[PDB]
Amino acid sequence: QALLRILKETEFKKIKVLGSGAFGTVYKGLWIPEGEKVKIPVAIKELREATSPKANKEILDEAYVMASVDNPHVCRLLGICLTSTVQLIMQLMPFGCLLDYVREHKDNIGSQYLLNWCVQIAKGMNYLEDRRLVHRDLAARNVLVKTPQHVKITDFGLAKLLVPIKWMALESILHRIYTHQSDVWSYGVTVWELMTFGSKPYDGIPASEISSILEKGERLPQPPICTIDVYMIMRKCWMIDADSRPKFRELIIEFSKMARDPQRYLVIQGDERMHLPSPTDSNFYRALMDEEDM
Amino acid sequence: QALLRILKETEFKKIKVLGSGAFGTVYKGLWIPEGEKVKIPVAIKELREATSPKANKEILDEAYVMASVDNPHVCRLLGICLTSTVQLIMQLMPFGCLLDYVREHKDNIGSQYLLNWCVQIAKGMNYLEDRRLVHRDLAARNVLVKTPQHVKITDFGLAKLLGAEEKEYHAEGGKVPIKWMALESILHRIYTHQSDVWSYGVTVWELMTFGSKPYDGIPASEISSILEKGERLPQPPICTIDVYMIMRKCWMIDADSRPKFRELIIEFSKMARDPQRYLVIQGDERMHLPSPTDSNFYRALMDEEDMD
Ligand SMILES: OCCCc1nc(-c2ccc(F)cc2)c(-c2ccnc3[nH]c(-c4ccccc4)cc23)[nH]1
Ligand SMILES: OCCCc1nc(-c2ccc(F)cc2)c(-c2ccnc3[nH]c(-c4ccccc4)cc23)[nH]1
Ligand SMILES: [Cl-]
Ligand SMILES: [Cl-]
Repeated sequence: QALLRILKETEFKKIKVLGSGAFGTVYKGLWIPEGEKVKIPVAIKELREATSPKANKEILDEAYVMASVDNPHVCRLLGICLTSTVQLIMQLMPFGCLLDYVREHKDNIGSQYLLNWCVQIAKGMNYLEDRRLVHRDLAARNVLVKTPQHVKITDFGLAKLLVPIKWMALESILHRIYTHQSDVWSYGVTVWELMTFGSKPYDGIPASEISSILEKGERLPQPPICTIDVYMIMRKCWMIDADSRPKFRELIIEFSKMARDPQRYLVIQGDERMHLPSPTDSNFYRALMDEEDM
Repeated sequence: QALLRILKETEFKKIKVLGSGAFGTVYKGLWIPEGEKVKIPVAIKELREATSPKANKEILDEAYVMASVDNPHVCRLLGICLTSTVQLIMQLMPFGCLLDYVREHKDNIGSQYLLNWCVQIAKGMNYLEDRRLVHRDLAARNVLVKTPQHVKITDFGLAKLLGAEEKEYHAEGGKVPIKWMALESILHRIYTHQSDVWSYGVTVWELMTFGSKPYDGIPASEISSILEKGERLPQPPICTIDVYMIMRKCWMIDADSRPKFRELIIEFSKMARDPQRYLVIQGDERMHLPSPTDSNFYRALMDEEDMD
């Protein structure tokens, strides 16, 4: 209601493109509150095709739901601007998306980070589940890095507004059936994405042939750094019987346990030389760019 | 201890001058975290020459205190660079200081904001008093706008850090804020919470006059004489007598009869609920506070911290 601000083209400007796709283009932007002389960095996602007035109201309705997600591991939609292209505005996450982060910091990301990112991502998903929301498009590309210690799931509602075949539960490929437990399936691909430092899933497989290899019992290979304990949890996220997959509350518990003995569950060369931020460095991050409570 | 990050010149850079005061120059800078790529905007303050140098440890000793202040209405020092100069790092506030803000928005700021800014400043000072700390240099210039709805007191502890004696107690531009100082503080270099309440008085008067220069036309060196003779800042035109009497009580010679910040909070909070009864601003009825939509937006974008 008062969670979504309707903006006007006149009061903000796009500065530089950040990322592309098809559905929308992402820009870094500047918000200029009227009557003021300050320029506030924002993230702007402008969507592909123009919409009629009645489509706009279906979008605006959904925007409100997006604007109500209040959890330190899910991005909240802050605002919206509607013309022929519609623009989504939210806080600017300067570190970008977590897929790219792990690829660029491939080998030199410690085990505490990886397992802690698994906790945060599950905590955010479990929040959506508690509110009976279903994401439909969890993947490493859809997790944003606020600070290296603080990641947020993004793009809730965008997939539900308008195909990521290699992240989808089997039931969703064959029957377009989306649930909380189908979200658990993609969560497991996402973890797999992190543990391989952003390898592409089913590399060497047509997207058209994924449902058959899944029916024949094929799953994504164990990552070299993952112990069997972690790989079994991923493998449990990909079971055919959706209801046998773990629930997010359990994944938070399980990964949290592992985050407490990180070098027992992930084997990374040089892990001992990669430590987690001190109390000092982490107060500094929070005071500067990450003041929200957790 | 861990509240104060110690930086090296390698991991941050000054990119733009934001303004110069008697204690030094503020730059917008960039922190570059180790092994990362991103550039994080920050505020950097390079301090001027400090009278009676206290090595580095005594400096760090005060920096840690400045790093300890944890309140929605006082700026915490985040880190420091000790080298050929002393460089303070804190969170960037793009709106800048409240003295510049009320001037550039003179006659377009309603009573709601003015009275709310005074509540927040007194809450800031009340916290310092509660922590047994004295600011020594409260002024409109030393209040930053985080958002128009949210102000914070800055430069805590820089007066005690740099000190600055000599003729600056007679000049009008130096480290000593004569025209904000309590008479006891001008005469005997005495600083308490109650002299802080004198500067609060003057701070509020700058707010209510939309940025006027206090005792304008009177030389700083002459201030302690006119105060001894009963002269005080005059009633701002938008102030009912209720408000002016609070200002004038802040400026009584007997520090013990001045009000205490905790009372200031309650009295300015009471006036904020009926703001047009206490400030007479023309067009006030058409100057409103922000909507919940607007504040939620500011909060989620720029201002995620606690705050009443
Ligand atoms: O990733 C999902 C689809 C792409 C995307 N869509 C969005 C999105 C934006 C506004 C909104 F209202 C809803 C969704 C983002 C995005 C969001 C916030 N901060 C951000 N920084 C960078 C960033 C920083 C540095 C280098 C490269 C990218 C992106 C982003 N990316
Ligand atoms: O008495 C002097 C008060 C000056 C001051 N000192 C500081 C200060 C900085 C670092 C530190 F460690 C301690 C104090 C600031 C300041 C702080 C944060 N953001 C800021 N933006 C602008 C700003 C923005 C736009 C246009 C003009 C000014 C200032 C500022 N201003
Ligand atoms: Cl896209
Ligand atoms: Cl200064």
